[PDB]
Amino acid sequence: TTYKLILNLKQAKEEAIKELVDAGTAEKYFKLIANAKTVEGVWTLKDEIKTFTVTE
Repeated sequence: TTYKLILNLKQAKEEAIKELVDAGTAEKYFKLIANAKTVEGVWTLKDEIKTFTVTE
């Protein structure tokens, strides 16, 4: 996006936020991932939000 290419964890912070809002989750996740310095930590944690192992 934009002229230059921006790099930031934010992209991942939204990744979880989007998945979290779409399904019953725990805000603590988007806050935990957004705190991660590496995106791989946010995109992975967010993946857990999409599966959540079991449903309730």
